[PDB]
Amino acid sequence: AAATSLVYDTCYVTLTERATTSFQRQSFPTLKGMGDRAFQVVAFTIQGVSAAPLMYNARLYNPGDTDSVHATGVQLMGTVPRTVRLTPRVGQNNWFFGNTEEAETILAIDGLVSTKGANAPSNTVIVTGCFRLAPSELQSS
Amino acid sequence: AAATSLVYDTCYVTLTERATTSFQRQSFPTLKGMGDRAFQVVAFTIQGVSAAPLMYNARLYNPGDTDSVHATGVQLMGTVPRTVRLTPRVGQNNWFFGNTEEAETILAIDGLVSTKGANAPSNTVIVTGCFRLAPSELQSS
Amino acid sequence: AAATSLVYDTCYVTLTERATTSFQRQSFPTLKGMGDRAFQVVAFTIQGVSAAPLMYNARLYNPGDTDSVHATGVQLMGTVPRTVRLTPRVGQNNWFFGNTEEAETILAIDGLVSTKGANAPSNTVIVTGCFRLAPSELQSS
Amino acid sequence: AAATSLVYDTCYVTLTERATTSFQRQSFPTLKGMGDRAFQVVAFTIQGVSAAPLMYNARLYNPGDTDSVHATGVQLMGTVPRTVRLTPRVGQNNWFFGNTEEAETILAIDGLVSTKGANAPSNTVIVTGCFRLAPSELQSS
Amino acid sequence: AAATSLVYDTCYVTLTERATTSFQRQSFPTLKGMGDRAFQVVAFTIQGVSAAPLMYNARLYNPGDTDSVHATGVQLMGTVPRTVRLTPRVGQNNWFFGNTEEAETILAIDGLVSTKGANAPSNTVIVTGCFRLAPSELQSS
Amino acid sequence: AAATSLVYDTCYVTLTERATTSFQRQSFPTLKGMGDRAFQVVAFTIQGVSAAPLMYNARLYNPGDTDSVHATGVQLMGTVPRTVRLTPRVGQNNWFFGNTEEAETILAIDGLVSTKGANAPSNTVIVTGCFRLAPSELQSS
Amino acid sequence: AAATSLVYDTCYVTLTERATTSFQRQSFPTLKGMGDRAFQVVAFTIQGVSAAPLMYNARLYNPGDTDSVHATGVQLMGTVPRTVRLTPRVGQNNWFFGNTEEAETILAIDGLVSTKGANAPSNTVIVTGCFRLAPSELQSS
Amino acid sequence: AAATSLVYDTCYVTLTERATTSFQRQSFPTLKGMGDRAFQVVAFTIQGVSAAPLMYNARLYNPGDTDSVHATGVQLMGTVPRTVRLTPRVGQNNWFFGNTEEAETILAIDGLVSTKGANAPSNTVIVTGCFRLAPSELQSS
Repeated sequence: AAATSLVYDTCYVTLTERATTSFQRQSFPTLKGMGDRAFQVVAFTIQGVSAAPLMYNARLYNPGDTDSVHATGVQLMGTVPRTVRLTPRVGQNNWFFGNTEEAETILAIDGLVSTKGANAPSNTVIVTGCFRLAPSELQSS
Repeated sequence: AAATSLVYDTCYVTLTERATTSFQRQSFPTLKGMGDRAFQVVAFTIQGVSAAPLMYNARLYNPGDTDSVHATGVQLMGTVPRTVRLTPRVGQNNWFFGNTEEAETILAIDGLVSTKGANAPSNTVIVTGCFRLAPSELQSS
Repeated sequence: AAATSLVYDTCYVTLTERATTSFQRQSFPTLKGMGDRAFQVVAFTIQGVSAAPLMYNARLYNPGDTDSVHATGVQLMGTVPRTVRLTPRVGQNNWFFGNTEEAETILAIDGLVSTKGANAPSNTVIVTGCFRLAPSELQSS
Repeated sequence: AAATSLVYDTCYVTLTERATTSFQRQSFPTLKGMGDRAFQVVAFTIQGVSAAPLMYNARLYNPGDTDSVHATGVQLMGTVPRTVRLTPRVGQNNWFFGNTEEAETILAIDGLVSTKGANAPSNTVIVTGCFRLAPSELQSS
Repeated sequence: AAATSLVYDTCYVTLTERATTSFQRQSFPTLKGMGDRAFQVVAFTIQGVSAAPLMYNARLYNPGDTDSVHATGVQLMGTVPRTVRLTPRVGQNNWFFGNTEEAETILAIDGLVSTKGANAPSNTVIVTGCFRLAPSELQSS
Repeated sequence: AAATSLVYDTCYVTLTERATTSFQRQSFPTLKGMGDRAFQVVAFTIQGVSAAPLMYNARLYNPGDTDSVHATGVQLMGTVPRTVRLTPRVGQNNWFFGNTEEAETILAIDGLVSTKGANAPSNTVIVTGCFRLAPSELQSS
Repeated sequence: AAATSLVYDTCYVTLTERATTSFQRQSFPTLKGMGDRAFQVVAFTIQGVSAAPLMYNARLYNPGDTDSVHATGVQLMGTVPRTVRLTPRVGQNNWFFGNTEEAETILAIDGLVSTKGANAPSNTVIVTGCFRLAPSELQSS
Repeated sequence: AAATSLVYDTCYVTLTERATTSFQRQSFPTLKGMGDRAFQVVAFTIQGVSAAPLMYNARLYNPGDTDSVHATGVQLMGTVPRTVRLTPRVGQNNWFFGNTEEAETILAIDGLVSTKGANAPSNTVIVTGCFRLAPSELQSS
């Protein structure tokens, strides 16, 4: 098969009170490492855990798009860890090119708390990304 | 059968903020006791529990290896206890000899917290090891 | 059938930092009440709950034995209650006689915390015992 | 399973004219090594060989028993090696504790020759023991 | 089979008003005869007959036990003979050694009459014992 | 069943050049012990072993018989042990009474060597006897 | 699954008259890029083409091995392209670590011509490597 | 098939009282002959015979290992010849290279006698080795 190399990477972070957190090409070790490659993503590992009531939403972004077209949906947490997977279907699948941009926004998560202007309980969310990579350009003498 | 003696031992510990914790030959009562024997391990009992959001990864090490080749994978906790088993397959199975070294690193667990430079909530993880032992050299007059 | 009377009793307690807790003949209302009877135990109801990470082990003791021969095994807790049953099989079944001893140690639980010299979170464990009793000696005129 | 560690050890010796030979806790490397542990035995490997007519009997001893209750039975030898296995059934199974006694007699073999006061031909008998061990007491902080 | 010799013996006696009657090693011809042997019992033949209303209870005793753990149960009689068999199951089966004690109490029967301080009608009870014997130690030159 | 007690005993000895060896009531521990009992035998365990070429024949004797009527048959030995069983059928079964005779000849073995007037190589033969015993006369007040 | 990222890379080269050509960690774009990672290889794509009669042999090397233990076997070419795959089986599978060595020899190909000291016809061979990679160490705060 | 040449060789020797006997690359004609080749072994032919009681144990050694990880197990002999085969399974299979070392220890046998400091009866043991050989490096012009 003319099948290419496939990849899996994980990342972990803390949410915040009034902000969205961006996972860029550079947030994923393997992808960020090369700095000049074409990649695409198919599915996601998302595990969450909150010390106290807290919500999150992982908006996925398509290449060259002003705004996101897909929603993980608002989630809660609690002690027990909660896992949600987000997989795009044909058409929400366009290719990303982070070779020309030092900074690009793939996927990100806005946080959220019900009580107005109140700080988010200590919590940790870990998201793992499954990427498909186009062949490393073999150097052509 | 020329089958040898098999063994099971348990151990419990607390994680830390910026550190990896090593379980050496001496961390397991039965194994550590003899001080001069050849052993091998097949499977593991790993139970975890955190008072608040906390992560762990149990890297397994092969004999005479500079770096580990296998990953339990990043985990979360929460109140409820979480159990993960790590079993090596052929080739990740080499034999250990702690007879010549007072200190040897079998398996260990790095801890981890999402929030930069923040201390790990009180938590306890207990790992149980299933070891296979070569016959006690019968003294030969 | 020459079947005798069978009994069921429950008891609840708190663990401690550096200590084992003994459940004696007198810890069980029905058994302790008579003060002069022969009893035997077959199975156990053990429910646990910890406010924060904490471990326990219920060692079972056989009659006229210096040391215990069976292990419930190290356990964790968390909010959700955890239940473990310990049932002895032939040979771990010998009869107890608390008639001649004011104090006798049937079963007990050592507590345990991972962090060196740290106090146990508030927690409550309840153990229920299923006992078999020999006939009340009918008074013989 | 709450299954414990199981063990296998071998030992070899020469018989004598008017004497019984005792295999104590210390006769078995693994068992003798710890010096403070509870063990039990289930089955035995017994191979024999005599340069000339000679008999043996392996009496098995139960814990805290003045005299043995089971008999391998008188055996002969000859060149060809002869193997007999002795396995106790429920009730002949009590647990041994060699932790408090430096010297304890588990199993032993009296030798025997038909001709009055005549020395035993050169011969070697090897007995292998299959032991079940209770968990190494995990140190409890 | 390494099967040993098995034995059957019978004995007969009269009950009494305020007393228990003990059947010791010496109460059974075959067993009492040797005076230095290890025996065990499996089942019993117990036939009774009373000239007038009278009760009996055959308590069975285990080796090295302060008190009995099993009860034939209170019985009546009448003219017709009544037979009851008492067979111990695993655990109520321990071995007896009457070699070191001139007097040892195996099984016994307390008598009993309903009417306070009244004498027992003339009556005869016969109990037969089925014993298992360990091999006669073959003299070892 | 009105079934009586059955018994099993073993004995070992050395053969000789020009002689027959007699196993009398007193040669069997259990039987010899009582000194006043009626017994009968059904089958035999006969194991042999010779350091060098040697023959044996176990003639069985019936009660009150001048001469034996049955023949084990001439046997050889060699290193490997050889076992032969001799079981009498109806009519070769008469009962023995050693109560009135201090010395009585049950079964015996003549030895034998091919070379005229030459001594028998060192060798040991062990014969085990299976006896049926009539009830111990219960003492009759 | 705890399945890791897998990779595929291709490379092309010219053979020589009296020499072996080494493909090191740095010969494969993806692998060479990171410069500090653990990888393993399972199967190979090897296509060859010679302008005139020429032979090649791809010896595979195991980690920390003085000499190669496996042989693609001598091959010929001709115009038509010839493809051979080399896949190691358990035991020829050890892991490679090129993190500590700038230069390491994975696999290589010696060339070969039948005619003594004659130059190799112009020819091109392309080998593609299928590698398995251990997770990128997630940075642990 | 790219199948290589396989080999079979035999060797015979005498044991000793207090010593282990080493079979090195040079102990096997075919293997020793080349002096510069890579070989591996799969199974063994081991026949033994002792004039009098004697024991042996064939410990197998893996490449670049301080100590052996597998045990043939203690054996007896006697006149009749006894044969035991030792075959390593994946992981106990590493390759040997005796090309760089004049002397290397593959497999060896310690002898053994039950009676303290007593000499071993005359005896002969013959071991046959089944080896797998990597291709003879075809000279490459």
